[PDB]
Amino acid sequence: PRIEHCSFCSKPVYPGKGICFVRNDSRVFRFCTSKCHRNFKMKRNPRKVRWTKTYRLLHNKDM
Amino acid sequence: IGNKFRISCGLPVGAVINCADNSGAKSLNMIAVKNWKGHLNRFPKASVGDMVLITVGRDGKPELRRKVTPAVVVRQRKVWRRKDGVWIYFQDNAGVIINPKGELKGSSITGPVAKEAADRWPKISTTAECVH
Amino acid sequence: SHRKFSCCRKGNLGYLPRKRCTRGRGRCKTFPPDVQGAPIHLTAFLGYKAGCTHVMRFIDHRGSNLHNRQAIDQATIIDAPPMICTAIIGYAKTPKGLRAVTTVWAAHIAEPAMRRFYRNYFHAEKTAFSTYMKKAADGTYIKEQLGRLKQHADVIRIVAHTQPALTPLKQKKADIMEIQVNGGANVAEKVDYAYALMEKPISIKDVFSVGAQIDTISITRGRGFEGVVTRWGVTRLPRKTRRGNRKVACIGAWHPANVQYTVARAGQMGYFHRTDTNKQVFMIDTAENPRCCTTEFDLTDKSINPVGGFVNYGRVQGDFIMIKGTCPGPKRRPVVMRNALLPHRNCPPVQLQWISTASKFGHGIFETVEERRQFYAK
RNA sequence: CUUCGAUGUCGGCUCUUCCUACCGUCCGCGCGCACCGGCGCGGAAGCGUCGGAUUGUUCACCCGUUCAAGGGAUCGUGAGCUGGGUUUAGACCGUCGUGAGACAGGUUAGUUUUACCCUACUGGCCCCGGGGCCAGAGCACGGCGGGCCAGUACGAGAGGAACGCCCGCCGCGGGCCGCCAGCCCCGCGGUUGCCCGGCCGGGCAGCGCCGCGCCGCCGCGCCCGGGGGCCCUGCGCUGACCGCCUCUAAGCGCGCACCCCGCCUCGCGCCCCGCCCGGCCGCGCGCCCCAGCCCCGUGCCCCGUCGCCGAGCGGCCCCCGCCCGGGGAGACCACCCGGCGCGGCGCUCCUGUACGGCGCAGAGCCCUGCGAUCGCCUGAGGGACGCGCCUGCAGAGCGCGG
RNA sequence: GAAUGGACCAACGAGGAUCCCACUGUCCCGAGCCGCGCCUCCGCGAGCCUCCAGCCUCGGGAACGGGCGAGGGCCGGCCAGC
RNA sequence: GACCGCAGCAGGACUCCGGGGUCAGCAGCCUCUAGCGCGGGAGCGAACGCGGCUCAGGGAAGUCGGCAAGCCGGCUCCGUAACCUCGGGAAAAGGAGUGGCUCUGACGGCCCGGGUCAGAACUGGAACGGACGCGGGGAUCCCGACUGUUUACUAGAAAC
Repeated sequence: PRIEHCSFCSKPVYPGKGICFVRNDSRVFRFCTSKCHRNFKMKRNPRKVRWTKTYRLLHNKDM
Repeated sequence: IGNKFRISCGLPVGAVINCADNSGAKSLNMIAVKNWKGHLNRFPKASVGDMVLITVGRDGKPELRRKVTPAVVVRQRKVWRRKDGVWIYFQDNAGVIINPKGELKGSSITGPVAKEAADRWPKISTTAECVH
Repeated sequence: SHRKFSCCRKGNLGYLPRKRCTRGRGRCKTFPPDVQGAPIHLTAFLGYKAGCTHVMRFIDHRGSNLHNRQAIDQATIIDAPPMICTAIIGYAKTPKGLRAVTTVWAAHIAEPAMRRFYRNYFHAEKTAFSTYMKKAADGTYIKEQLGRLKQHADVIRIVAHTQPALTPLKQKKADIMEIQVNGGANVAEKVDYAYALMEKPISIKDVFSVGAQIDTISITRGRGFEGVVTRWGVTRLPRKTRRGNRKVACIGAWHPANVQYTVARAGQMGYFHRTDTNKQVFMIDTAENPRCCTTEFDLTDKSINPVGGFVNYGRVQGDFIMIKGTCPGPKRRPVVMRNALLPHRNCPPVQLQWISTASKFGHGIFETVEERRQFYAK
């Protein structure tokens, strides 16, 4: 199906699941889960949470 | 214009919404919503794309304040569900001052504007930079 | 004096008395209009709620903003283990009202149906239809009784039993329903059609078609003794009130001297027979097919089972019917589906672009175990 | 006229019913009604009559909006509440009194007693099969816009309809949890003080605090809500009395958001079937019509008073367990299901990478020592009340009643 | 209205008003969740009240009846609420 | 723990001795010593109460009144207005920092002591008064200058 990924988590949001935030910079931020969103709204870094593909990239575990 | 699908109403009366247009008003206080029948004890409610009767806050230019003005809410902080299943929310709650005829009182609409607001009001749609 | 500000009553008095349903399962009560001119069709079928899901759909509703546009809706899967007919009941239309004119039972009644007859099968003496089996078996007696129905009956019904072995629940005893036979040119044809279905399985696919709308009947989810604020919808009074704010304040005037039945009072909320109506049948298929719920866009086999199993329900091994939105009742509860009595005229046509087999247990992102295995790989 | 060995007193909040002397919506009808809009009637009480600023306000008034009638219920509604008003004892001020004191003048501070009874109401119970059926009782969809129609009828223009269909929406109602919010029973991670010698792993601070969080419940989310019958006011039809005329006096058609039924919520009882299939009772049928009444005006007249055979119809009676364990169910019960459960293993999900070992990581310091941390083994480990299975123990009372 | 004291407010004040920023279930509009009661059991066990009796509608009556006149409902025995 | 209130009455009774840690603390929060397990227990986990938490978006629109709750708060360092009886206002308002580790300076006595105050690095999901303790703030108006006192048991006041 048509699929989008979390702007933070980088996991494919399945159709009908997730919340999209329109930032004041006119950028849509698609979020898979409430956890994906809460981490972003606390500005906690994506690259210090291991489950995120960003940290998977930094470890070079998944890139 | 057209028929508006119901969206969750996130801004009750007494809400203060930002101005998204260069009219010279900074903060708009929602006095009421157009087309509201009431139930005992129920404050009027409003959502993206709905005309709201607002008053300009003291921060606004003197000419704008001390009079009721019509406006359309274009951004809502509360998340709402579109028929396709998309749940969308905005960083801030904002509105643009517009006559019921549909003439904007402002040259430009700054920031993102909701698709629902843009379809219902034609002038907002051309002016808005982005319709996310 | 007067209420001063006009406010409506809270609650439907039609749904009073709000008591736990004494009838065991949701009963069909009234059945669809006979018509007297259609291929003979059974009008109902029992189901067990299996779960709910998301269905991507393409809308062809002309005149609506959704025309030529996609949508996602709540679906409700009703597990449908195939039912088997065990008897035929005929009803004369009498001045007093429809009254039975005798029923002819099957020569061989299945153990699930017999299990319904007893409270404890193991400790019972299994003495059910013992002399009946001897009276029939030859089957001459069954035909003679069926002939009595042909002359003395005007409304024909088929008794049917669900087999709960092919359903994840532990009911073990069968559920019996009188499914009406409607549409045949004449009563003699109706009972002839019934004899062909006797002691043989009926499947939802035969009873209901995709695109039709059905009325779902079941006992609602029970909340126990509830307060007036939850049960009837009243306001929680000002928080500066002594003795509580979760109570209707005044329950009547001086006169009438008695509390009226209108006034909201605290009691049992839940376990109420309710009939929902005109829920469109999105898809009828069997879970045995690996590609039963596949669509062109996903390109995966996609069986109806979510990853990890339906929640509070299980295998849904056999056929299933999917209804638009919701039906009354919790998961694992019998729900009688009946052909609509008043269908919605302007309903769109159902074309499902995608179905969700993502695990409903937790939040799912993978629609197959292989898909989740591929992501976690090493 | 009743009440003082006391019926708590104003207005609100909350909730429920009732009235029509009708504001809009519905149906006709008249205008000094072209359209639009107004206005006046008759029927009509289903639905709506809202959000707010001052005031204790009822009122009043003003602002908004789908533009917003008026009233009854011990001036509905205090073991329902509030105490704002009022209305005791404290205190000022103004006026009046020689004074104590007064005020139908203002100002502030000032306890809100008790239901366990009886009725009523709301649910729940008082052992008896499966399917059902219908007495009675409840009752529920209404309003508002848009798209067409059409800038068309209509009007000199300005303006400006409508039926029909199609879409929405708001209020209400009944559900539901797939999403998305909320929420966490003992899940995982962070962290502060203290204590268990430190590390690990814990406790205590009455869930120390925190960040997520499943099953479940929930609303802010979602599904759902299309109908018949007689008819009112009346509008018409054939048609008189009253050669005409005439909606009426017989006769006749249409017809209201009202009404009544349907669907729906309950349901005493009854029906059919099963296991059985046995007893008890009673003896009695034309039809229509009244301005043809087709031969009327009779008859029965004896349920014991001698009738009780049988057959035939029609009635009537007789049946139908718990405890116990779970749960989709629950105050208790009841309900629904039952050789359950316990605890494992897979699956899926929650949290976020376990202890420990390793490194030339590490700011530096100092001797091979120290070190908050960081990377790898590790999307790890830990947990689970959802699923699938038994691979282990088990699990169906000659317990009680019929 | 001028020591029946007048005007005057720095600083104070569990003194009496009005408004603003902030903040929040005060409210829209309620929802979930702990503990403890409640409920059920085991053991203990009162108080208060009490002509009698405890269903209604209307009528007449010390003008507002449970009882009286006329209807219309109603096995009896209990629980949790109210 | 036996007094006094009818009780083995969350009622009231005057002294004396007063350890450790966190701390400015005799505060709160845990503890050593010493005391000790209180007019009883089991279940269930309804409504409703009673205490306690959390709540999307809005925020007083609620109400007679922002009642109740929520905010704020420790320390250091900036930055502090009108007004004033020049003492105050003032903690005004309005901000910034705060943890752990690894160091480097200060400060005495005559190689021996203090553990407070600075200044760094480095590290951590964008965290640190991490519990606890602990002002929300401003603008006015009226009375009474003030600290005091007051109807034991419905007025704590502008009254005395």
